Amino acid sequence: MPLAKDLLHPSPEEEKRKHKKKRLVQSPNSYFMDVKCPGCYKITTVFSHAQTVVLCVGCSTVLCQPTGGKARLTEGCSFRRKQH
Amino acid sequence: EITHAVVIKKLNEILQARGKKGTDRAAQIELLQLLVQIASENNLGEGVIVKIKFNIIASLYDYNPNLATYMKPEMWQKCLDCINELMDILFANPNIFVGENILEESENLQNVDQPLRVRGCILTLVERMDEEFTKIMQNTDPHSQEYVEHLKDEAQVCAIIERVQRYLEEKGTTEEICRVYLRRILHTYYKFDYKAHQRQLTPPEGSSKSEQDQAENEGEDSAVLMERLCKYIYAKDRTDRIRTCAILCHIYHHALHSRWYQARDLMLMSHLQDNIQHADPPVQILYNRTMVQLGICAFRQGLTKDAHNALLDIQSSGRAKELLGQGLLLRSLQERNQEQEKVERRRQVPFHLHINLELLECV
Amino acid sequence: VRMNVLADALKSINNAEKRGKRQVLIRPCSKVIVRFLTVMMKHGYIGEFEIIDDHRAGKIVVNLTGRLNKCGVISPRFDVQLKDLEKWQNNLLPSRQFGFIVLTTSAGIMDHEEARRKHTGGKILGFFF
Amino acid sequence: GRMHAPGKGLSQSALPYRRSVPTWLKLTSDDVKEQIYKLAKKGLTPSQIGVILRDSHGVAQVRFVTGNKILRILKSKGLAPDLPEDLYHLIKKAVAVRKHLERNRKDKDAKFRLILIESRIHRLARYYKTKRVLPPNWKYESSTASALVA
RNA sequence: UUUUCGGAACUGAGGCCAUGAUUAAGAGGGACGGCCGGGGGCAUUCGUAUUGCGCCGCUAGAGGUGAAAUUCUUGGACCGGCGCAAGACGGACCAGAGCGAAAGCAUUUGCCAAGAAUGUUUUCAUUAAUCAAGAACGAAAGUCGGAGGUUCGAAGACGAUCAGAUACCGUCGUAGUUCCGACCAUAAACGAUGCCGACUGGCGAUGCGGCGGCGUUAUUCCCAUGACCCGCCGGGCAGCUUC
RNA sequence: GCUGCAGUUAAAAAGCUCGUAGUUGGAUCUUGUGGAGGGUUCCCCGCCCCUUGCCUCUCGGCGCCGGCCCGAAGCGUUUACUUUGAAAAAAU
Repeated sequence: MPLAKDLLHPSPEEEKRKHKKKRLVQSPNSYFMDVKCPGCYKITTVFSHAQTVVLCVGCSTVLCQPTGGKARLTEGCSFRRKQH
Repeated sequence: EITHAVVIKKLNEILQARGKKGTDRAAQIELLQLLVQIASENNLGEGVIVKIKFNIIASLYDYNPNLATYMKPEMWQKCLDCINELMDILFANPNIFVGENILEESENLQNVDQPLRVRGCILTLVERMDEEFTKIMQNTDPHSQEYVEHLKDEAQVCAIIERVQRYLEEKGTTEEICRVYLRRILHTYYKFDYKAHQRQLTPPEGSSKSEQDQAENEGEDSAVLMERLCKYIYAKDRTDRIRTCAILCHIYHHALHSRWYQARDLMLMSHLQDNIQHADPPVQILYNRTMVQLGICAFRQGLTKDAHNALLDIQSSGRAKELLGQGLLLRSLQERNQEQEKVERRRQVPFHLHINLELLECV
Repeated sequence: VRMNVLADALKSINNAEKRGKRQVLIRPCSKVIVRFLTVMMKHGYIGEFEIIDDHRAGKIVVNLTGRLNKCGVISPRFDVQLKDLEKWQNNLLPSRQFGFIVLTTSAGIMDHEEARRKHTGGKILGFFF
Repeated sequence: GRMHAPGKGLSQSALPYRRSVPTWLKLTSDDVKEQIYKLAKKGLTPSQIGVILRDSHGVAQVRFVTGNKILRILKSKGLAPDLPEDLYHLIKKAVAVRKHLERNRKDKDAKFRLILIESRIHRLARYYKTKRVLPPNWKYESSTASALVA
């Protein structure tokens, strides 16, 4: 920090670097995504930090496994974020 | 020591451990296999243990860690043993566990939301296994002995799905169970000129003629019965990429099992080319596959003009190897994709269903 | 724990002024802080300021001009009467010619020179010079 | 910092500024209430209903689709329990340490940690008794505690 | 004499109100997920070494000190070999490294209950901070009642040194040193530095969890995941530098 | 030492942790144009939405050719604070 940097207009690379609670206004790092699998093809919605072992509407035994951070998908056809 | 430790808590305490990182993977089969073995006792062992008989065959598929890898032969044997062990119990009584309620013997598993859709799990467990057999047959060298040793299962998948007729309770035969007799024709639609005449030119009068035999001697008549009867029920689905596909398999029946005209008939009734250009590549396989037979059958009748008219479209470019799904990553200065190539190597037809390219070019 | 928010706001400005920084960030915001800042701004000791909405009490960014020698808080909000106000400005101010005590009164938050014109007492909040 | 440990870690959730439902969400207020009523029949506590709904369905915050917090939704149908979520889990933890100490009287760390759990039960019951969630005659007792969770 | 009408009160149907719940703390509690550590209790298991005993070999010294002497030895000490027994202890790896409220905590494997940090668009909604009275834990030494006793060793008996030597140095040795059950409440119990919260410069490392990335290496043929390498964010034991 | 002291080494932080009384405790729920005194917007009247916040009597004077108006009263959720009245020997 120099003597004169203005605090009202952080650049997006200054804001994306810092902790979620310490930004100028708060925002989560997590997201919603839509997920699809082989053998049965009814698309479903998942949260990227899931704690549940998700079962799809296609009745496959595991869609994803839980983990200490992001959940990992069982080689499913999509990891696509929803926009909003 | 007591039955309702066994049939509830001793099940659910392990049955929830499906996908967690702290899972044994082998014991998820074997401890359900003990719960099916420990079943000599009355008011259990003739009946409700069928729930574990379902959940154990569901647990067999997951020893293989991911969906793109094929099942090993040494475990695959148990799937063809154990799907039949389930089906042969459906013979014994007209009454339901793991679905609707009719009798209240020491369980009430009909607390499930819209519970009859649990009964469709028998259809998904066989549909999930018919598709896996293709994954065996794509993954051994066709120029070798092992390929022919793995074709010895292609009758056994038919011997399973043909059993889904005499023993069936869903709503009759006409709600959505009719999937099993699209799965039925997917093992007869290709079957070739010599084999299609085994009851017709190979001695027709010499074979046995009882109702025990006539179920088989119907042969290719089942392949027009299953063209026509259930079109009204398949009209339930709005998905163009499923709805359009059936007719382009069906024409391949008439083209080999009957006269050449009856193939061009069902084709030029239907006008599907602009629709399959809106549909995806695994539907387009059937359009290009069937259209080449409409040319090969024209040559087999001697009408060289309509043979040239049909075959010239496919022969307009050196694409036939990529239309089989087996193209080289490089063969000119053009080729620059790599993200998409492994998707198509997962989405192509098995070896023994290939028509020969030297034959095609000679015709 | 945080027992008082106005003491944080003034200690944060006072440390930034002594380092020579041109801006400072105050968090949490309060109705008392916005009314205290306005009295310093009206007398010419700080520049203009902007408030950020975040759905959790909010934040303020303030612009500094280098004129401020000190600002501070008296922690127990003692009552004052017009007869005793002379003793407080004799204790807290650097000269009779400049600097201000800030009071809260039933006529509002205000400068100790305005409380004499309005003939009113109140409770002490702080001071600046 | 934590009330009975020297630690002062920072981990918590952070909600977005935008309270609105997103345009892609297919669910509607009264169908979300019926899914809540079905999950309550299985004996799931309010903290478990919100994770099943977040992980496997589109609803990130039930309070933004339906204008009420989910313990109120269960209480208005009489589906909520009498003893509240956190006081139930604290009392369930204290009976496990007491079953350990009957055979392991040399474990002086377990003796110390039991004082820190039961003094946290007393602090939380004193709060609920002033807001009329519990009777004025309610009392935790080391002999009775096993009967509170049966 | 009876209605009317006013005052008091139990009680029924019914439409009106935008009909009635502030937010979600870089405050606190509780759930959930995958990990992490000489953290605690019970059982189990291994390793040399030190002392004692049996049998075999060979010959005159061995121990101990600044130098000696007490002591041990031709029915053979010390030294070399093979085998047995008992009680104590966990080297090297071991670091300005980790865990615990502090005192303290290091062979293997299993069983029981507990916990910090991190991840989280879970949940309750002010439940909090610091504390007279009162309460749990608290090195070593010491006291009472049982069991064991290898090594070391207050008191004590002796050999030296010296003016003396009730000491420092040497040989022997009681209580104790180890385990179980009760007591005791102290220490240079130390960062000689109460706890909670906010703000104010720079730099390279290190242990734990998470996030991103080009290569090398290992298992199966990819993918996933382990060992390494380059950055970022929490919170931890510390270091160098600056008017 | 309230204003106003000190506790690494000069005298001095309980060995360590819990805890009742005592002291202390986060954010939030109605404003700008017009006129007087004074300035070149703010303190008194009347207003975007409420200005004593309501209300309708009855014993009791006002305004006018019965009826309708404007000063009491029910009173504004309860207190601290502040400003103003009243009432408190002389001598010092």
